[PDB]
Amino acid sequence: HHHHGMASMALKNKVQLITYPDSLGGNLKTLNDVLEKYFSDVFGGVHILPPFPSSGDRGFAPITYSEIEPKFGTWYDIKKMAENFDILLDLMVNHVSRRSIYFQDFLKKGRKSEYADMFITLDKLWKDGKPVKGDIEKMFLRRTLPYSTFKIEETGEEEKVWTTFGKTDPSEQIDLDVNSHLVREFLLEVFKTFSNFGVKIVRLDAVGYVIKKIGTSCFFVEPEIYEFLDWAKGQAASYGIELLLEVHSQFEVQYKLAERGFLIYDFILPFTVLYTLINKSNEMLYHYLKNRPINQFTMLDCHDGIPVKPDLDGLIDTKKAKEVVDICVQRGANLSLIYEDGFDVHQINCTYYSALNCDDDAYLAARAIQFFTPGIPQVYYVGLLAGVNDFEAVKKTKEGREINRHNYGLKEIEESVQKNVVQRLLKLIRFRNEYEAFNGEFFIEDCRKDEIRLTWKKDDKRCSLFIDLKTYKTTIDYINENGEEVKYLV
Repeated sequence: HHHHGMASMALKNKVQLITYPDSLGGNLKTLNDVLEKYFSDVFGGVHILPPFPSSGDRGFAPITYSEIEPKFGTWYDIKKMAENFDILLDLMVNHVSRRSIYFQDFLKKGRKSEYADMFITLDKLWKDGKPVKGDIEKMFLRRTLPYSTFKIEETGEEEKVWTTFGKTDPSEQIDLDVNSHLVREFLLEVFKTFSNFGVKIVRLDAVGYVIKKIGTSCFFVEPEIYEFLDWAKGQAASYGIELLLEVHSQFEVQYKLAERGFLIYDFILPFTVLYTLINKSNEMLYHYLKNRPINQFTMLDCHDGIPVKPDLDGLIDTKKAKEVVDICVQRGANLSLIYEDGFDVHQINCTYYSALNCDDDAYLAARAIQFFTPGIPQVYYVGLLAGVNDFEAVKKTKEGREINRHNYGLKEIEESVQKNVVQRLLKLIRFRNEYEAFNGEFFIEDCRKDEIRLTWKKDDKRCSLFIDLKTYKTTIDYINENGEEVKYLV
């Protein structure tokens, strides 16, 4: 029922960092050093993108969760960080590396492997294990074919298993059968491992894909998906873990998840803030702020691109979606597509600072809007350092999403944090962490279309954001410790 289990939910309301384990100095030890040097009271939590040994997709093809990738560090590095920050880690509920012991044993022994049932051999979907084109055509495909062919060593036979994702063929990412008792035991063991080292929040990667059903899109298949979500939520709670679901879908799916008591990502705000600032109009933002669940993790940038379709379906027309997309692409962006007909832009791959034309004032305005929006605010490491599009990584790797995944060395971090725009952002972050009003009541204030006025109130504390969208001048009027109203020019 409504907001099930949320009576006990009380998350720390402080800004969090999103980073790769190696993108701030090269490993978890340099990450910890950088956090201690510059950011101890800047972040209340850290989402470390997948730090387990992985065979592809920069961490999202995990081989095992029982150790941290040794290039990055050890589980004790995570435990030490958890002493100072809330740690958020990924659970790849949908797939595991083909190089895991589970799948390599299966490729050796075929059906006599004790792990065979962990994987979606095609006989679980079709009587004879033969794919049917008409059925595939109904599916939401994320690669040309949603399966891969492997050779069973002991029999020499060819076997197909489901692989939703994978840039190589065969894919490195083998889908898990979440109906298998063996998979549920496997996932439970990861929760236990995570909990053992202090992890408090777990992101369910690609959770929308876990239910396969012939005749459906195989994306967020109801009601089956909710049986898995309910199971996973209760087991995670047994180990002290809250689940954060990652679902790129139409807003009705996200809203129903929140209505049913699941934490979600705010995948509408990133585009909404871009549109607000590019067009100097608060109308879309105000409509969204008045009609959205508040128990969301907010972001501008993350490790993926800025969502467009399906996340904004029914909320913006193609004209305005294309306006913002085209402007971002003129500013260096590349696009991830749904994959010939219609508007098919899935995400805008672009640093958020570059998307705003490197306009410091507009970028600080964007973060102020984010931090004044109800929800737990997350700052991606590239945006923390006001990073611009990494064209070298795009040209060298031919991977568009690497535009927003630059790896910073220590010396480059030392230089970047001294930039005026970064120092302004750090001051704003600390204000959002320190000022008590953000833990109180939220009010959307009347104002002109080219203004933004948002207020938080708690006890004698109150802070009121004002943005002039004509100039992007961003001011916060707040009550200081002596009860005096003070003006903070962001």
